[PDB]
Amino acid sequence: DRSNIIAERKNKQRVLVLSSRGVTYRHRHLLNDLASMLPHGRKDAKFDTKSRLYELCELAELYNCNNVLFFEARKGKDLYMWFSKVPNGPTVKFYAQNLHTMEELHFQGNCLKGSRPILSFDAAFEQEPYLKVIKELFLHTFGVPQGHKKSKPFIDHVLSFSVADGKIWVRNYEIREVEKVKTDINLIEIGPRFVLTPIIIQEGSFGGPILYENKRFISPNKIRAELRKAKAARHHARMEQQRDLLARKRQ
Amino acid sequence: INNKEGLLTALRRIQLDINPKTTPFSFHQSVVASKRTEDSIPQIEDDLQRELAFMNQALEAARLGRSLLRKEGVPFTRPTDYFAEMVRTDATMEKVKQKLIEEATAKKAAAE
Amino acid sequence: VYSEKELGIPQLNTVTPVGVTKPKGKKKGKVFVDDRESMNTILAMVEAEKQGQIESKIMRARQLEEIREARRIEAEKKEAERKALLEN
Amino acid sequence: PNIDIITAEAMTLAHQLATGEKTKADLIDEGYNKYAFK
Amino acid sequence: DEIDPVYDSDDTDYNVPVNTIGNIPLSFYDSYPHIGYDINGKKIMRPATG
Amino acid sequence: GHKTTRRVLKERPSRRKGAQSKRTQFVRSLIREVAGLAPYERRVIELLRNGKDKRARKFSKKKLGTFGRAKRKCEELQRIIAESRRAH
Amino acid sequence: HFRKHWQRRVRCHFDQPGKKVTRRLARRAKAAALAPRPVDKLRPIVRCPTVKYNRRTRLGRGFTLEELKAAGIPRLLAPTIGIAVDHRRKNLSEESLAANVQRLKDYKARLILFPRK
Amino acid sequence: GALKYLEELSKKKQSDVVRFLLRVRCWEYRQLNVIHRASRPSRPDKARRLGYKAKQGYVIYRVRVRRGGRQLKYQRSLRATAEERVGRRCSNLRVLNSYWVNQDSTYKYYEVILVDPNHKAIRRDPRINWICNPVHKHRECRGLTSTGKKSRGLNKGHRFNKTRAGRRKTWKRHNTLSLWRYR
RNA sequence: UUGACCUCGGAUCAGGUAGGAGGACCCGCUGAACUUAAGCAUAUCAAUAAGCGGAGGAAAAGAAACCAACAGGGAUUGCC
RNA sequence: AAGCUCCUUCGACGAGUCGAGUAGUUUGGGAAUGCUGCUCAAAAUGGGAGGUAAAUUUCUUCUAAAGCUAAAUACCGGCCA
Repeated sequence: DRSNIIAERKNKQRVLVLSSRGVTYRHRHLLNDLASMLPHGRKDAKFDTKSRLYELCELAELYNCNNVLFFEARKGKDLYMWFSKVPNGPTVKFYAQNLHTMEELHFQGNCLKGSRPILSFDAAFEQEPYLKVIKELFLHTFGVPQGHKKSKPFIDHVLSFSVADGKIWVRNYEIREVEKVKTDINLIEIGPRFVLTPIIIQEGSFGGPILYENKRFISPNKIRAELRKAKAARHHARMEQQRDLLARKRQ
Repeated sequence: INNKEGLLTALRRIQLDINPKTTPFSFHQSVVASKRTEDSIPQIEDDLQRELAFMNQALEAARLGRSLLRKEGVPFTRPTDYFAEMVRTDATMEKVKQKLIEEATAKKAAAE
Repeated sequence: VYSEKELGIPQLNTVTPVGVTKPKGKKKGKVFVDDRESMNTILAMVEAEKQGQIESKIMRARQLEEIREARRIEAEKKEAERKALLEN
Repeated sequence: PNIDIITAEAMTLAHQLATGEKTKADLIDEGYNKYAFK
Repeated sequence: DEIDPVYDSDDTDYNVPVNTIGNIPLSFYDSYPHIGYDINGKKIMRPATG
Repeated sequence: GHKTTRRVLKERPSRRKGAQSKRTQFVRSLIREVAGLAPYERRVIELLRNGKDKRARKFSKKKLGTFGRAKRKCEELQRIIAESRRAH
Repeated sequence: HFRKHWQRRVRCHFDQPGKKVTRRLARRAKAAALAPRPVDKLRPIVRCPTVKYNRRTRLGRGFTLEELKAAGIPRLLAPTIGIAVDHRRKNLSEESLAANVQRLKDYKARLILFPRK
Repeated sequence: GALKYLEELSKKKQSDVVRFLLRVRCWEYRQLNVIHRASRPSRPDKARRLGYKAKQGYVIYRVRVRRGGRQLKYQRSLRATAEERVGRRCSNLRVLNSYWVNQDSTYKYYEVILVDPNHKAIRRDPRINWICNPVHKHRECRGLTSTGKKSRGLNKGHRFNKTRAGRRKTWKRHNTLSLWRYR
C-alpha cells in the first residue's frame, strides 16, 4: 500500500494546490496558509496563463492528485479560486476577496499543523443544489483523511463555511477547552478569512457545459470601467456646455 | 442558468456516502447546522453581529462533533506533553503576545 | 516594565500547549504533591536547573535520565491510583 | 572500502539526506549536472 | 480513467516518519520518557539507554 | 463604440516571425545528432525508455523551470527515441 | 516639500524673451536655406486615442503607405516634396483613409514642382 | 551557410561536443595570461553577428575575470569589467562589443572585439568610421557597450520610467523648482 | 633533406596612437552622517555630499519585444 | 546603374540569452520597478507585454539578447560681446 493511509475504509484524496503567474504576496500568503492546512496537499509553482485550462488535469495526473485548488490572478489585484475533481468531476470558479492571512497579529489563535478539522457547514449548503456540489468539493479539499500518516492525532480547530449574502464566508476557529464552573468550548479565530463569490460551475474538469451561472456577479474590472466612463462623461459634459454657450453668444 | 438536474447528477458521480447508519463521524467530521445563519445577520455591514453569527455557527459544530467523537473513542484533547509543529510559528505567537502587552499597558497607564 | 500576571492577557497556543484553562475569579482546584514519587520528580528538575552546564556528554545525559525515570515511576503510581479509584 | 566524511560539504549533503529534506531520488536526479560524465 | 491517489516511489512524502513531530526542536522532549505521539494518539517511548 | 467601417489590412511580415522555415528545422535536427545530449537529457532519455514518463516530466521541470518547457523537452526527446528505433 | 536641497536645484527662466528670439531666428534660418519651400512638412490628420478625446482630432506623424498610394504619391518621392511618411501607422478604417487622401489631394492641387536641374 | 550551423551548436552548450571543447579550452586559457590576444575568434558565428570583419584593424582579445562577489553586489556585470581591462591594455583601440566564450568555477571568460581608429582601412570605410569620431573614446568606461546599455535600464516601456534618458538626469529634472517670469 | 601552414617571439625595424590638464554642464561606478519623525533604530536626509573612471560643444537618449483598449496613437528630447 | 508593376518561384530575423529559484540593492511599483551575483538552464504557427468572470486562457499590440544618427534640452568652465 502506497496511499499513506492506515484506516479500515480508505478515503484516498490528494489535493494539488497551485498558483498562477501574476499572484500577489497576499495571494501567496493565503496559499501558504491553506497548504499548511492540508497534509495531503502539494504546492505547485507559477502556471502559465497562456496555457490551456485542461492542462491542469495533465499536471495533476503527473503529481497523482484527484483535486486541484487553482489560484488564478488577474491584473495583479484580483484572485479567483478553482476547485475541481481532476479527470471528470465538477469544477467551480469563485472570486476571492477580503483576504486576511495568519501573519496578521490580531487573531490570537493557533492550532496543530496537519490536524483533522471539524468542518462546519451551513443549512443553505444542503438546500440549494449548487451549494450541495460546492459542499462536496469543500469536503474533498479540506477533508484530511482519517488514517493519513502526515496528519496529527488530536483535534483543536474547526473550519467554518457560511452563506450569509450571495457569497460564502470562510473562517477558522480554535477549540479552546475551559473548565466548567461548579468542560466547555470557546472559539478563538486562528487563520484565513476570505469571502468566495460563486461565479460558475462546470460539468467538465476545467471546461464543459455550464450547470450554474451567477448572473449577479459584479466584477472588479466593471467598477474600474465605470469610474473611467464617469471621468470621460464629466469632460464631455463640459465640452457640450461650452459648445452650447458659444452658440448662444453667436446668436 | 441553473441546471438543477445537472448539478445533482454532477454530485452523485462524485459523492461518497455520509450516513450515520453507514459511516462513522471520524470518517467525515462535517456537521451541517440547523439554522441558515442569515436570520442571525440583519445587516452585512454590522461587523460585530456578523462575526458573532459565524462564531456561533461553528460553536455548535464543535459541540456536536466533540460529543460524537468522544462516543467513538477518538482522542480529542491535546495532552500537555504533546509538543508539535503548528500553523503559526512561535515567532509569530511572540509578536501576538507582545502586541497584547502593549494595548494592556497603554490602557492601564492611561488610568494611571 | 509591568507583570503579565496583573494585565489581563489571554493564554496563547504555542508548541507548548495551553491545556484546559481554568476560569478567572473562580476555584482553581488544588492538586497535592504529598506523594513521595511526585516529590521526587519535582526535586529532579530543581537539582538539574541549579547545576547548569556540564561539559561531559555522558553526565549531561544522566542528568536527564534521572528526570525521565522519575516521571515514569510517578506515572506508574498514578495509573495504579487511577485503577484503584476506578475499582472503588 | 571505508567512506570517511572529512569535508564540511560532504557533511552538508549527509545532513540533508539523513533528515527528511532530500530523498534518494533527489540526490540521484541532481547528480546529472555539468560536472557529470567527465 | 480516474486517478488513483497514491504516492509514487519518487515522491517527497513517500516515506513518512511515525513520530508526527514537525520541524520543532527536539529539546522539548529532553526531560520526558516519551518522544512524540503517533497518529493514533499514543505516545512513542524512547527505546533504551546505550 | 462609434460605427466606423472596417477594412482588412495586408498580412504583416513581422507577424510571420513565428518560424516555419524548412531549412532551419533541417539544421536543428542535424546539429542535434552531431552535438549529442546534455547530462540531464540523458536522465530524461533513460527514464522515458524505462517507462517512467511521470518522473521524466518532474525532473525536467526542476531542471528547466516551467511546465511548458518541461512538456516540450520531453516531446523532442520522445521523438528521438522513435526515430532511433526506426534507424536501428 | 523642501526636505531636499532645492536651493542648489532651482531654474529661473529669465531667458524667456531671449530664447523666443533664438527660436524665431532658427525658423528664419531654415526659410533661407529652403527659400520657396515651407519650413514644415505636411502632416496627416489623426484622431486622438482615448475615450476622453475621441471627438477631437489632431495632426499625426506621417502619412500611411496605403493613403500615399491612393493619392498618387510614390513612396520615395514624398519625403523629397515635403510629405512626412509613417510606416508604423495603419489605416484600420475607411474614414481615416478618406480624410488623408483628400488632404494629400489638396496639397497636390496647391503644389508647384520645379523640373529637377 | 556554415554560420547557421554554428549558431545552433552554441545553443547546445551542455552537449557532448561543446562541453568537451569548452573543457579543453578552459584549461588552455588558464595556462596563458589573464589578458592575451587571440589570432582568430573562438566563436566565429557570434563575433560576426556582433560586427567583426576579417580586415586590418579588427583584433580579438581574450580576458578572464574572477567571478563571485565583493554580500555587496556590483552594479555592472563581469562582462563590463572584462571590457574595461582590455581597453586599458589597448588604449589606442576602441571597444566595439564582447561575448562569452567559457566559464569556470573561478573565472568568467570573454572575447572583446577592438577596432583601430587610425588604420586607413577603418577610416575610409563607412559603417565603421563612426568609431573614429572622438565621441566614442572609451565606450566601455561610460557604459555605451551592449552590457552597459542593459545595466543602465535603457529600454522602452512603463517598466523603465526611472532609467530611460539617464537615471540621474531623470531624477534631476524631477527635483528642480521651475520658476517662470509671470507666476 | 628541403619546403609549406599553425602558434609564439625579437628589432632604436616602416608608419601610427594612449597617458596629463580641464571637469560649470554630461555618462557611469562607489557611497555617508548631521537633520526630521520635538529622543531614536524602519523610514527621511539621499539613490545627495565626499571618493574613482570616461567624453563633447553639448553629452546622453533614440527609430518600439512602446502606449494603449481607442472612431486609436506612432523614434528620442524638453516646456505646460 | 535605378524606381515601380505582376507572379503556376522563394522569403534566411541576434543564447549562459530569455525563464525558474535564491541573496543584496533600488523604485510610487512582488503581475519582483530596475540592476547585479550564485544554482539550474529554454523555444519555433515561436517569444514579450497587456486586455478579459463572461467559459477558456478565445482577444489586442509589438519582435529582446548587434549598431549609427542632426534639432528642440543643460551649462558657476573656454573665446568674446
